[PDB]
Amino acid sequence: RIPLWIVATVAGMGVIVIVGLFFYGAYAGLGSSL
Amino acid sequence: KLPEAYAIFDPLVDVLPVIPVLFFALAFVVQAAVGF
Amino acid sequence: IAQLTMIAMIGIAGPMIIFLLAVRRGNL
Amino acid sequence: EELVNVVDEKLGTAYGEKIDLNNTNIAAFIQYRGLYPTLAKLIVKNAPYESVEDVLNIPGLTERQKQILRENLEHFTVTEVETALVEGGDRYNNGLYK
Amino acid sequence: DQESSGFAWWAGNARLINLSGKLLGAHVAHAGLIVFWAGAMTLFELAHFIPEKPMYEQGLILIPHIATLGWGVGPGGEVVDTFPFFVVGVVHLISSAVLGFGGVYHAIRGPETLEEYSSFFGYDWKDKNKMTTILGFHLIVLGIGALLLVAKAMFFGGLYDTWAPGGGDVRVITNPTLDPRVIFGYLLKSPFGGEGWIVSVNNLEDVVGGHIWIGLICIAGGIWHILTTPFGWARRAFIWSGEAYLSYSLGALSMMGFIATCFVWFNNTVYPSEFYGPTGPEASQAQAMTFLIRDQKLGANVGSAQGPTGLGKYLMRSPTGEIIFGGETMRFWDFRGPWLEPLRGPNGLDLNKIKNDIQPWQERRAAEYMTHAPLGSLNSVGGVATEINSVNFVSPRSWLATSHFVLAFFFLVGHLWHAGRARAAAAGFEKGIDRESEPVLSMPSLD
Amino acid sequence: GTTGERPFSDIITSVRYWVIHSITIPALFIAGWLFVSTGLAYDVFGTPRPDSYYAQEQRSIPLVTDRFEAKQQVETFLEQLK
Amino acid sequence: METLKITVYIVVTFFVLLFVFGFLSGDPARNPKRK
Amino acid sequence: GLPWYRVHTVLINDPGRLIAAHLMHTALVAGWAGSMALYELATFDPSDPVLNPMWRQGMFVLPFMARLGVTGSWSGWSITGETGIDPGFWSFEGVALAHIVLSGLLFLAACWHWVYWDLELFRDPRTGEPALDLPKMFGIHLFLAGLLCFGFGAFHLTGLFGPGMWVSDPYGLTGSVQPVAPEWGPDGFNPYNPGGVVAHHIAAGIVGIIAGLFHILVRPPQRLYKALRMGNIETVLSSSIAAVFFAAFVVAGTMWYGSATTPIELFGPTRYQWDSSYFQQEINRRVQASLASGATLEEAWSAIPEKLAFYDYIGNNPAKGGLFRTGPMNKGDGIAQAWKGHAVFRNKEGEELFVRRMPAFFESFPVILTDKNGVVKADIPFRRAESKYSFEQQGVTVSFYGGELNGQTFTDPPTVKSYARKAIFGEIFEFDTETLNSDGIFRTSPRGWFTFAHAVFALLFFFGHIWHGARTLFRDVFSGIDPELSPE
Amino acid sequence: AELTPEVLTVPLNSEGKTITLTEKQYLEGKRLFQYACASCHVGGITKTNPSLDLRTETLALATPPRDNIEGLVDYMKNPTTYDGEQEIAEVHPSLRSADIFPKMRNLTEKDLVAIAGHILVEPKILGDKWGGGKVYY
Ligand SMILES: CCCCCCCCCCCCCCCCCC(=O)OC[C@H](CO[C@@H]1O[C@H](CO[C@H]2O[C@H](CO)[C@H](O)[C@H](O)[C@H]2O)[C@H](O)[C@H](O)[C@H]1O)OC(=O)CCCCCCCCCCCCCCCCC
Ligand SMILES: CCCCCCCCCCCCCCCCCC(=O)OC[C@H](CO[C@@H]1O[C@H](CO[C@H]2O[C@H](CO)[C@H](O)[C@H](O)[C@H]2O)[C@H](O)[C@H](O)[C@H]1O)OC(=O)CCCCCCCCCCCCCCCCC
Ligand code: CLA
Ligand code: CLA
Ligand code: CLA
Ligand code: CLA
Ligand code: CLA
Ligand SMILES: CCCCCCCCCCCCCCCC(=O)O[C@H](COC(=O)CCCCCCCCCCCC)CO[C@@H]1O[C@@H](CO)[C@H](O)[C@H](O)[C@@H]1O
Ligand SMILES: CC1=C(/C=C/C(C)=C\C=C/C(C)=C/C=C/C=C(C)/C=C/C=C(C)/C=C/C2=C(C)CCCC2(C)C)C(C)(C)CCC1
Ligand SMILES: CC1=C(\C=C/C(C)=C\C=C/C(C)=C/C=C/C=C(C)/C=C/C=C(C)/C=C/C2=C(C)CCCC2(C)C)C(C)(C)CCC1
Ligand SMILES: CC1=C(\C=C/C(C)=C\C=C/C(C)=C/C=C/C=C(C)/C=C/C=C(C)/C=C/C2=C(C)CCCC2(C)C)C(C)(C)CCC1
Repeated sequence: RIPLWIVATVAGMGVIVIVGLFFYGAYAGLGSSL
Repeated sequence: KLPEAYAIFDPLVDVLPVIPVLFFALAFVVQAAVGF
Repeated sequence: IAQLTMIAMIGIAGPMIIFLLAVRRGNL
Repeated sequence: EELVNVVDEKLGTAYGEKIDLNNTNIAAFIQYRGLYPTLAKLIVKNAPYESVEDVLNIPGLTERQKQILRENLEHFTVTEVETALVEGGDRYNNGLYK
Repeated sequence: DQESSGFAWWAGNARLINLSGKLLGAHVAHAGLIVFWAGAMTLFELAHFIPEKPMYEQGLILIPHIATLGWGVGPGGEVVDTFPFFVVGVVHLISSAVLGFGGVYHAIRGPETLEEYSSFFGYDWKDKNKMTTILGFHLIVLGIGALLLVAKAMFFGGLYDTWAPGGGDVRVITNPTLDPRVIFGYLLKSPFGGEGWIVSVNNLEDVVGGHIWIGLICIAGGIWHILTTPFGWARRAFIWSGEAYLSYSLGALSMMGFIATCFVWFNNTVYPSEFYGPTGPEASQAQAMTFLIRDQKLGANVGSAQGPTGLGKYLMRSPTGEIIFGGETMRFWDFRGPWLEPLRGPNGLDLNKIKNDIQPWQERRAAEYMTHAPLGSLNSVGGVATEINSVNFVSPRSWLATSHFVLAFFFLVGHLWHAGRARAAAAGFEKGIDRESEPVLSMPSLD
Repeated sequence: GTTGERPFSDIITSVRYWVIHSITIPALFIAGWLFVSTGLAYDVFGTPRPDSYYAQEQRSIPLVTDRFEAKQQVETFLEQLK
Repeated sequence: METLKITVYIVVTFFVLLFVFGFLSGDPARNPKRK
Repeated sequence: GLPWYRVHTVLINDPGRLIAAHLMHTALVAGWAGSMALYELATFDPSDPVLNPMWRQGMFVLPFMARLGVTGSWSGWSITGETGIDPGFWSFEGVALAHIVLSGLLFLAACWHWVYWDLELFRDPRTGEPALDLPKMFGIHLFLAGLLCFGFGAFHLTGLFGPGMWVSDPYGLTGSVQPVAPEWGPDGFNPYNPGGVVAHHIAAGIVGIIAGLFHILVRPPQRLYKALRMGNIETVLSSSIAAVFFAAFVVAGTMWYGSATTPIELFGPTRYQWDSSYFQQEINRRVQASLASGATLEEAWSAIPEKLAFYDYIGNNPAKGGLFRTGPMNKGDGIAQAWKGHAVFRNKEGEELFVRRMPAFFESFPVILTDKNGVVKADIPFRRAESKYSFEQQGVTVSFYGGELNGQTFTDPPTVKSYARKAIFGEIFEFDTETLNSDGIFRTSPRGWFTFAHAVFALLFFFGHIWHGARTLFRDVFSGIDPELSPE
Repeated sequence: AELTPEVLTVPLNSEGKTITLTEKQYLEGKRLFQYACASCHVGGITKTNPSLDLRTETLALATPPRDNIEGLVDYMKNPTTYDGEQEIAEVHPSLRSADIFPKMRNLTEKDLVAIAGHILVEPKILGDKWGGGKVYY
C-alpha cells in the first residue's frame, strides 16, 4: 500500500543520519586524540 | 565569524554549502517516484 | 548551537516538493 | 697488524664518561646550567685545548662566563682531536636529531 | 520524452539530446549551483575565518583568491577588511537564485522545444553555423573580463604581489607586458623541470600583461566565428553531433584541470602561500634555510662543511646553476620566492651574503614554511606520514592540486567515452553490431 | 525459474510492517543504547572503560602470562588495578 | 654531440607530422559503409 | 585427440594393466628408497654422534632406519657410537641392497601384468564385461593391514619378535633402540609416551582384522552404493586421497611439535625446544646442583655434557632456515667441532649480565646485555655518537667456564663484543667451515624440511580429493550439461 | 578519576609553591598549545631546533629556571635562549613581539597560565613520550 519511494528516502536518510552521527562521533568520540 | 549584526545566522551559514550535493540526492528521489 | 534544527527543514524541503507533486498531479 | 674502529675505541677513553672539549658534539653542552647557547659557540670554536683548563683562558671570556666554566670544569675532558669525529663540521650538527 | 524512445534512467540526460533541448535550463539550472557554491562556501569560509591565524592554516580554499586579487589584505598577507570577502560570497550566493530561478523554469514550463521557437539563433547541432556563432558569443564573453581583471589590476585596486618591492603587498599593475615574445614565449618554453610552459611566472606584469593579450585574442575569436562558417577540411575532419561536441569540448577541461593541479602545486606568484601553504619544493628548501642558519648561527662555517654523503650538509652544487641548498632538497633548486631571493647571487647562493646579510624576517618566515608543509592525511592530521595526532593542517595546495587531478583525470576518461560513443554514430554501429551485416564476418581472414 | 515465497515490496510497502515495526525497531535501537548507557556492555565483555585501562600509578601492561592459570592473572591485574 | 639532438627531431617530427597528416585527411571515412 | 591428463585414465576399467601400474609406482618408489638410502649412506659421517649426528649432515632418509631399529652399517659403526657389534645382513646396506632388489623384481612382475593384461579373475561372470568388486575387495586388503598392524604391534616393537624402536629422553640425549611394552593406561595417549605406540598398533590391528572380515562378508546398503557410486573405481580414489592427505597433516604435526614417532636426535631438535629455554633451564638445574654441591663454577660447567649444550644453540632450532637455503645444516654454521664454554658476561662493576637471546623470527639482531633482572646494562650501539651503554664505556667483559676455552677470560672491547654477538645464538661453539666451505647462514633440520614436505603435499592432495570426489560423483555431467533446459 | 587533582598540580615558583589546577584550565592548555602552535613544536620536541625539548628536566636546567608555571610565562611574554643571555624575542612567538606571530596577540595571562600548566603537566602522564619523538611514538 504505502508508496515505495517514500519508504526508501526515509530509510535512507536514517543511514545518512546514523552514518553522519558516526563521523561526528569520531571527533569527540572516545577515538579522537584529546 | 561574519559581521556582528549577523550573529544570529552562524547556524545557517553553517549549512548552506551542503545543498549543492543535496541536488544529486533529490535527483534520485524523483527518479524513484517516477519508476525509472 | 541550534544549527542542526534549521538544517533539518531545508533537507526535507526537497522530498516535500516530490510529495506536494504526488498529490496534485503533473510532472508526467 | 690489527686495524680497529676509531669512534668505538675513543668511546673507551674518558670521552664516553664526560664531555670532550676537543671532539664531543656541541649538543652535549645543554646538560648543565647555562652553558649551551653561547659559551658553547666559544667552547667549540676556539682552538682545541691541550689541557682541560686552557678553557678558562679563552680570548674575551666574560667575568661571569669565566666563572661558569670554572664551575663546570668538573665535567670536561680531552683526548687527541679525532679526525673522524671533527671533520665534516659534524661537531656543529652530528646528524643526530630527536 | 518518456522512457521508450529514450535511454535508460542512468543515461537520463540523453533524452534531452533529442529534438531541441527542452531546457537550456538544465545547464543554467546548475550554472547556479556552481555560482551558489561560491555563495555558500565563501560565506562559510569567512564564517570560520579569524584574521590572525594564517589564512592557509584555516582550511581556506575560497577566501585566498579574493586576497590574491588585492581585496582585504594590504601590508604583508595580513587581512584588514573582513568585509570584502563577505561581500563576494553574499553576492554570488544571492546571485545564484536568479541563475537557478531561471534554469529551474526553462526545464519544466517553457518551450519543451526551442528547436521550433528557434528564431533567435535557436537550436539544432548539425546546424554548423548556429554553433560557430554561439561559441562566438561566449568568446567575446570571456575576453570580456580578461580586461575585467586588467582593470582590477590596473584601475580598481591592483593585486597581491609577494615579489612586489617591500614585501607581499597589494600593488597596482602599472606597466603590463607589451612584447609578444614574452607573453607568448611561455608556450614555447620547456615543459619539464626548470621551466614549465604555463606555470613559470615571476611577476604580475606578465600575468595581467598577458591576460590583456588574451582578452583581445579571445574576443577576436568570438567576433570571428560569429561571422563565418567553418572551412571544408574542418567539416571533413571532425564529427558533428551534439554529443560529439561535448566529447571534444570536455577534453579541454581534462587537460586544463591537470594544468591547474600542476599549477596550484607549483607557483608562489599567483598562489602567494601567504594565503595558500608554502609550495612543496619551497618547504624542503625552507627546512634547508632554517638549519643552514641554526648551525651558522651556532658557529659553523656552513659553506665549507663536508656533509655525510660526500656532498656537504648546508651547501651543495647543481650542474647548470652552480650553487644551492643541499640535502635531498636539491630537487628544488629551481624554487624561487621572495623569502630566499635576497640571499641570491650571480653564480647562485652567495656565501658572503648568506653568511652576514641573512636577516631575521627570513629565519621566522623560513621556519613557518619549514613547519607548514604540504603533508597530511585525509584524516587531516598535518604532518609526516607517521606523526602523532596534535598539530593538524592540510595545505590548500594539497586539496587543490590533488582534487583537480582526480577530476581532470576522470574527465579524460570522459573525453574518451563520449568520443567513443559519438565517433560511433558516424557509421551507426553505436547501438551495436548488426547481426546480418557486420564488416568482419565478411572480410579477408588475417591468416 | 518458478519462484513462490511471500513477496517483499508487499511488506516493505505494507501498512502493517510500518505499524508493528515503527514501535519495535527503535526498541532495538534503544535496547542497544541502554546496553551501552548502563555501562553493562563493559562488564559483559570485560572490555575496560577509559576510566580504567591502566592502574593509577603503574605504566606497564596487564598482560596474561600463563595460559593455564590465566584466570588468576586477569584478576590479580584487574585486582590491584582500580 | 649536438649532432644527435637534431638527428632525432627530424625522426620525431617526421612522425608527429605523419601522425597529424594521417588523421588530418579526416577519418569519418575508413569504416563500415564509408559514412 | 586425447589430452594428456586424460591419457592416464586409459585403464579405469581393465584392472589388469592397472595392477601393473601400481605394480610400478610401487617398483619405482621402493627403488628410490634403496636409492637415496645408498646416497645418504654414501655420505653420512659417523665420526661423531656428538656434534655431527645425522640431522645436521642433512640426512633425511637414514633417520628412519633408526626408528625401526637399524642402528649400524656393515662397517663396524653405529649411530649410537657402538663398537665390536655389527648387525646382520639387515644393516643400512641391507635395507638398501634390499629395496634395490625389491623394486627391481616388481619392475618385472610389473612388465608382466601388462602383456598378460586380460585374465579370468578380472572378468566378472554374470556380466559380459571387465568388472572389479570393491565393497569386498576393500575389506580384504583391510584384513591384511590390521593383521600386519597387529603382527607388528605385538610381534616387533614389544621386542618379542625383533628389535624395539628408537627411544631415549631429554638428557644426553642417550637415545637407542630398545624394546617397548604397550602401556594401555591413559598416558598411552601422551603422544610422547613411546609405549603409547606399541599399544596402538597391537590394538588397532585387532580392530582391522575384525573390520576386514566384516567388510569381506557384509555387503553395502543399496542406499550407500547408490550414493557413493561404488562400483565406479573413480570413487575409491577420492575415498582415499582424502585419508592420505589427512595421514599427511598428522605426520606434519608429529614431526614439527614433539612426538615419540619422531625423536629428538634422529630429527632436528624441535623449534619449540629453543622457544622456551628448555635446554638452558634443564641445564642450570644440573650446574646449580653441582654448584650448591661444593664445586668450582668451573667444575660446574665443565660438568655439563657436550651434546646437551649443543641443543641449546639456536643454530639447530628448525625455524631459522630458509626456503631456498639449499642444503644440510652443515654448509651453514659449519661443522660443529666442539663447545667453547658458557660465556657469562661481567660488568666492570662485577655484576653478571645476560645476552638477551635472538627470538626465532629474526635473521638480524642487536645484542643487548640485560642486568639479571631485565634491566639494560650493555649493548652494541648503532648511533654510537650518543651511546650511553657501550661495552667500552661500561667496561664489559667475558669469562669462560667449561668447554675448551675454560677458566679463561677475555677483556679487550673487540673480542668481548664479538663473543657476545655469537652468544645471542645460544651456546657459543667452534665450527670448521673450511672443509665443507660453509656460507655463514643457517639452514633447517630434516625435521624442518620433512614438515614443509608433507605440507605443500598434503595441502594439495585435499585438492585432488575435492577434484576426484567431484569427478567421481558428477561423472554424469562430466561430458556436457544435457541439451535439455528450462525446468527449475 | 585518572586525570587527578595533584597529578594536575605542578610547581609555580622556583621556591616551591604549587598551584594545583582545574579540568577547565588544562583544556584551554590543550586548545592553546596547538593553536599557540604545535607546528614546529608538535608533541614534545622542537622541529625548528630538535636539540631543545620541553621535558620537565630540560626546563629546570634552563636559565632562568623554566619549570615554574611562572618561568614559561616570562618566556612566552619575553623569550630568551638557553643562555638567558640574549632575548630571542624576534624569532620566537612572544607577547613582546606580537606583530610577528599573530596567534600570539589574542593571548592573555589567563590563556598563558593555561598553555603553561599544559607544558609542566603533560610529562607527568605521557612519561618519556613527552620529550622523545618518533622513537617513543
Ligand atoms: C620534452 C618532450 C617530452 C615528451 C613527453 C611525451 C609524453 C606524452 C605526454 C603525457 C605525459 C607527459 C607529459 C609531461 C607533462 C607534465 C608536465 C611536466 O612533466 O613538467 C613539469 C612542470 C613543473 O614545473 C615546475 O616549475 C617550477 C618553477 O616554479 C618555481 O619558479 C617559479 C618562477 O620561475 C615560481 O617562483 C614558483 O613559485 C617556483 O616554485 C620548477 O622549475 C620545477 O623544476 C618545475 O618542475 O610542469 C609544467 O609546467 C608543465 C605543465 C603541463 C600540464 C600537465 C598537467 C599535469 C600532467 C598530467 C599528465 C597527463 C597524462 C595522463 C595520462 C594518463 C591518464 C590521464
Ligand atoms: C589442505 C587441505 C585443507 C583442508 C581444510 C579442512 C578444514 C578442517 C579443519 C579441522 C582441523 C582444524 C582445527 C585443528 C585444531 C587442532 C589444535 C592444535 O593445533 O593442537 C595444538 C598442538 C600444538 O602444541 C604446541 O606445543 C608447543 C610445545 O609443546 C610441546 O613441546 C614443548 C617444548 O617446546 C613442551 O615439551 C611441551 O610439554 C610439549 O607439549 C607449544 O606449547 C605450542 O604453543 C603448542 O601449540 O598440536 C597438537 O598437539 C595436535 C597435533 C597437531 C596435528 C596437526 C594436523 C594438521 C595441522 C598441523 C600442521 C602444522 C604444521 C604445518 C607444516 C607446513 C604445512 C603443514
Ligand atoms: C573543488 C573541490 C573542492 C576542494 C579541493 C575542497 C577542499 C576542502 N574542503 Mg570543501 N567543499 C566542496 C568542494 C571542495 N572542497 C563543495 C562542492 C562543498 C559543498 C558541499 C564543500 C563543503 C565543505 C565544508 C563544510 C568543509 C569543507 C572543507 C574543505 C577542506 C577540508 C576538507 C577535508 O579535509 O575533507 C576531505 C573530504 C573527503 C576526502 C571526501 C571524501 C570523498 C569521497 C566522498 C569520494 C569522492 C570522489 C570524488 C572523485 C571526489 C568528489 C569531489 C568533491 C567536490 C566531493 C578542503 C580544503 C572543510 C574546511 O576546510 O573548512 C573551512 C570544511 O569544514 N568543504
Ligand atoms: C543564462 C543565459 C540565458 C539565455 C541564453 C536565455 C535565453 C532566453 N530566455 Mg531566459 N533566463 C535566464 C537565462 C538565459 N535565458 C535566467 C538566469 C532566468 C531567471 C529568470 C531566465 C528567465 C526567463 C523567462 C521567464 C523567460 C526567459 C526567456 C528566454 C528566451 C527569450 C529570449 C528573449 O527574447 O529575451 C531577451 C531578453 C533580454 C534582451 C533582456 C532584456 C532586459 C531588459 C531590457 C528587460 C527585461 C525585463 C526585466 C529587465 C526583467 C526580466 C523579467 C522577465 C519576466 C523577463 C531566450 C531563449 C523567455 C522564453 O520563454 O523563451 C522561449 C521567457 O519567458 N528566460
Ligand atoms: C573557445 C573554444 C573554441 C572552439 C571549440 C574552437 C573551434 C574551432 N576554431 Mg577557434 N578560436 C577560439 C576558440 C575556439 N575555437 C578563440 C578564443 C579564437 C581567437 C582567435 C579562435 C580563433 C580561430 C581562427 C582564426 C580559426 C579558428 C578555427 C576553429 C575551427 C578549427 C580549429 C581546429 O580544428 O584546430 C586544429 C589545429 C591544429 C590541430 C594545429 C596542428 C598544427 C600544429 C603542429 C601547429 C604547429 C605549431 C607551431 C610550430 C607553433 C607551436 C607548435 C608547438 C611547439 C606548440 C574549430 C571549429 C578555424 C576555422 O576554420 O574557423 C575559425 C580558424 O581558421 N579559431
Ligand atoms: C593420489 C594418487 C592419484 C592417482 C592414482 C591419480 C590418477 C589420476 N588423476 Mg589425479 N590427482 C591427484 C592424485 C592422483 N590422481 C591429486 C593429489 C590431485 C590434486 C593435487 C589430482 C588432480 C587431478 C586433475 C585435475 C585430474 C586428475 C586426473 C587423474 C587421472 C588422469 C590424469 C593424469 O594421469 O594426468 C597425466 C599426468 C601427467 C601428464 C604428468 C604431468 C603433470 C605434472 C607436471 C607432472 C609432475 C609429476 C612428476 C614430474 C613427478 C611426480 C612426483 C610426485 C611426488 C607428485 C588419473 C586417474 C585427470 C582426470 O582423470 O580427469 C578428471 C584430471 O583432469 N587428477
Ligand atoms: C564541482 C567541483 C569543483 C569545485 C568545487 C571547483 C573549485 C575550484 N576550481 Mg575547479 N575544476 C573542476 C571542478 C571543480 N572546481 C573540473 C571538473 C575542472 C576541469 C578539469 C576544473 C578545472 C579548474 C581550473 C583550470 C581552475 C580551477 C579552479 C578552481 C578554483 C577557483 C574557481 C574559479 O576558477 O572561479 C572562476 C574562475 C577562475 C577564478 C579562474 C578561471 C581560469 C581561466 C578562466 C581558465 C578557464 C577557467 C576554467 C576552465 C573554468 C572552471 C571554473 C570553475 C568554477 C569550474 C575553485 C577552488 C582555479 C584554481 O586553480 O584556483 C584559483 C583554476 O585555475 N578549476
Ligand atoms: C557509499 C556506499 C556504497 C558502497 C561502498 C560504501 C562503503 C562504506 C564504508 C563504511 C564502512 C565503515 C563505516 C564507518 C565506521 C564509523 O565511522 O562508525 C563506527 C562504527 O562503524 C561500523 O560499525 C561499520 C559497520 C559495518 C559493519 C558491516 C557488517 C556486515 C553485516 C551487515 C548485515 C546487514 C544486514 C562508529 O564510530 C567508531 O566508534 C566510536 C565509538 O562509539 C568512536 O567514537 C569513533 O567514531 C569510531 O570511528
Ligand atoms: C533552505 C534554503 C534553501 C533551500 C534549498 C534547497 C532546495 C535545498 C534542498 C534540498 C534538497 C532537495 C536536498 C536534498 C535532497 C534529497 C534528498 C533528501 C534525498 C534523498 C534521500 C535519500 C536518503 C535517498 C536515498 C535513496 C536511496 C535509498 C538509494 C538511492 C535512491 C535514493 C536517493 C532515493 C537554499 C539552500 C536554496 C538557500 C535558501 C534557503
Ligand atoms: C539538479 C536539478 C534540479 C533542480 C535544480 C537545479 C539543478 C538547479 C538549480 C538551482 C537552484 C536550486 C538554485 C537556486 C537558488 C537560490 C538560492 C541558492 C538562493 C538563495 C538565497 C540565499 C541562500 C540566501 C540566503 C541569505 C540571504 C538572502 C542574504 C543574507 C544571508 C542569507 C543566508 C540569510 C532537479 C532536481 C529539479 C532536476 C533538474 C536539475
Ligand atoms: C639390475 C637390476 C636392477 C636395476 C635397477 C634398479 C633397481 C634401479 C633403479 C633405480 C631407481 C629406483 C630409480 C629411480 C628412482 C628415482 C625416482 C623414481 C625418482 C626420482 C626423483 C623424482 C621422481 C623426483 C622428485 C622431485 C624432483 C624431480 C626434483 C624436485 C623435488 C621433487 C620431489 C619434485 C634392480 C636393482 C632393480 C635389480 C633387478 C635388475
